[PDB]
Amino acid sequence: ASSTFYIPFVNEMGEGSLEKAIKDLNGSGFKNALIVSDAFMNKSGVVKQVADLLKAQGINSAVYDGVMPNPTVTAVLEGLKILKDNNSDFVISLGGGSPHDCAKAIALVATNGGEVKDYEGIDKSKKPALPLMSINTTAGTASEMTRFCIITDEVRHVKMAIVDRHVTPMVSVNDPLLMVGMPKGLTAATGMDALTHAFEAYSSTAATPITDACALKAASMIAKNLKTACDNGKDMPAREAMAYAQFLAGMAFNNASLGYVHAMAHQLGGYYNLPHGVCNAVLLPHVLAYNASVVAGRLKDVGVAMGLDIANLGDKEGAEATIQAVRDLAASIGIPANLTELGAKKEDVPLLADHALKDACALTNPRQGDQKEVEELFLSAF
Amino acid sequence: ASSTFYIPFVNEMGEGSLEKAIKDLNGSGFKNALIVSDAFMNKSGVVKQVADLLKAQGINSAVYDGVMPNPTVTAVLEGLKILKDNNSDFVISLGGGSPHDCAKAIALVATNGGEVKDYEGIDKSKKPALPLMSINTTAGTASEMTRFCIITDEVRHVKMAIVDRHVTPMVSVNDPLLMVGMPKGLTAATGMDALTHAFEAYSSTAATPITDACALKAASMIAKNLKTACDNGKDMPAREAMAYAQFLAGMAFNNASLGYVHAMAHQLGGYYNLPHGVCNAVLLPHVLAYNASVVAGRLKDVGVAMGLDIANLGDKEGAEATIQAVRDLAASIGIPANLTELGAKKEDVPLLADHALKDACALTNPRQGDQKEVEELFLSAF
Ligand SMILES: [Fe+2]
Ligand SMILES: [Fe+2]
Repeated sequence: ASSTFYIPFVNEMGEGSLEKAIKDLNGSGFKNALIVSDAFMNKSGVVKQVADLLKAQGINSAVYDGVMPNPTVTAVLEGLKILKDNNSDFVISLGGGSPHDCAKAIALVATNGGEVKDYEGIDKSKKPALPLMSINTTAGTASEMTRFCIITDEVRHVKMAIVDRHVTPMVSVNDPLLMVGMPKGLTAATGMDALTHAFEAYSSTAATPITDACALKAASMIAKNLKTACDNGKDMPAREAMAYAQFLAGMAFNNASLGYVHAMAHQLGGYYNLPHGVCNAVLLPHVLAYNASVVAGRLKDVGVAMGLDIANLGDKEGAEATIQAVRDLAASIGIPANLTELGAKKEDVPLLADHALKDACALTNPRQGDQKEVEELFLSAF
Repeated sequence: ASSTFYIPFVNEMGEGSLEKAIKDLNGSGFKNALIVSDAFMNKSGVVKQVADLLKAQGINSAVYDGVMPNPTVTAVLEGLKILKDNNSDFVISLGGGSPHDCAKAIALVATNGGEVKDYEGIDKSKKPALPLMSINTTAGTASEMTRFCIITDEVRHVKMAIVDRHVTPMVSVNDPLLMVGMPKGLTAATGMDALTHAFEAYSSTAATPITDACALKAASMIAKNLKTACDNGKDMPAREAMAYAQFLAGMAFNNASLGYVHAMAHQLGGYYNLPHGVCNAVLLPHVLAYNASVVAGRLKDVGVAMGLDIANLGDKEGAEATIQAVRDLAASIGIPANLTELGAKKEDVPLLADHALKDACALTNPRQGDQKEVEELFLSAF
């Protein structure tokens, strides 16, 4: 089957990539940047940092730090208000996945005029988004390079997936210098989110030789660095490795798509308002076991990439040994042991599974189940 | 580690990607396309095929089939005039490397300045190029996705290099259906060129975890499919694999750069007027032996990727086995035995070695040598 590989045409990486990306704006014509970010990014001073570097280049900026996890239409609308009142001609997301998603929606609407909901689906926008630069500060999401934009309707209580090549940032930035500050908990969660992207992309029915290569490289680098990055966030080599790893994982899932881990995790997070990262982290092992009955061999490929001594094992054993390795890694970095700790409730599963099967990510899972299998899958995670 | 990954926003691949790509143009606003290609692409009907698919989407087109192997400035001027008389609002390159570079220049000068020279260098253009779609028909160049643009101006007899993020095509197309027609010699030469890209990019001092991942995957796929595509150009799986492989090789060298193989090959190709791919092919094994003194370990990684049973060998021994594997491959697909057969004269070595060291690709070769060492390298290649 034919395929399509989406990605920003310019992707800056490594220590110093931030200064470089900002200096390249010289002669771009941009004068007013709308910086979309987290309250935590503005408090630590990262927002000022970017604002100042922009200044030195003669570029002004307005800040909207009202972005919280699970970006909503309200947040998008607020950012659009600031953009309007400042006539921002450029958008810069700063932070983790939430900021990137919110920025993409703001940028798309700014040029397409209408409502977020109108663009839910595949390539619904008629025109390119307002130019957008995405500066990533967590090592697991890759939203700074995907053509995905997921915004939550707070009123209806619904998550809308915008799959549009127009939301692909014009420039992505992955400077590990901005990731050093990630506390151990965040490092572990976003790291597992990235590992999840690798696993799901490699297991996807839309996998291609390119996504395969990226996903495996991501898994390998994660197995080699995540634990290190968690034990000591000052280890620059580890931070940089995780930055390339999460990007490679995005190169894979942005194009092969995901599976049941995210189909489900999107529900737990968007219902209990839990962190995207940790939800996938706790669900991963259980979904892999569920899929092992269909992609045992490929799961073994990932384990080998991860350095596991399973090359001489049959696929079943190799797969089970891989899953066990994921469980061990998760424990070693303190991921919560189950959905019970996450604060999930068995009474909500019937609805969680119901929405899970309707999530855009479910279509590519290797093993397709019914409203009753997904419910039982969920229950097995508590 | 302070790197930049360049690549088109959209890359269509696989059987039928050409039609999918043109179809996505419906409602794009483009009305007049400029199709840049060779004389043999226009005669064989491939141009018409594209022009008709464009008509179905309400897009008219004009054609410029004057592109000669090794793009020239006169060519860029010729295509530029055609664009003027038809008031073209976007460009489409059709063919191998030559058509792509010509189109890139045409599209860049069409919205920026008037002379090609004005853009020689890095990021010289101040404005984006006129929208460009590059449809690749050979399996080894990757010009449809690089930010490189090389144009030879007969006057000074100099090949100007335009390294600009703006010459990166807006959309790349790799449909193996348009590659089935590649005769044996061409698939072998372009195939070996892609292998060289993987080897040089993996050996490059500018390599990153991303380019490494793409390079190894490219070498792996080529090792498993090149011979088959040469023995049976009708085998779609083989052609499909080579399309993906040559793209991956591009994802790698466009970002990590190359080495002494191309530095040297570019001299033979110019100071003898020989095909790019074949010069690289014959040279490759020799340069690898030379670089082995510094990157033995990495050469072994490529050999393992290529499916060689050398995992239990030392790096020095693995590299030699990999180098021998390259020699065996080249021979099995009809690549000349040495420079003597290419029509090169030993008395030209001093001159060839001097310009090789002056080549831009020389800077990233893992082993740096002087005039003497290079002259010797060349001679040992006879
Ligand atoms: Fe995720
Ligand atoms: Fe080449």
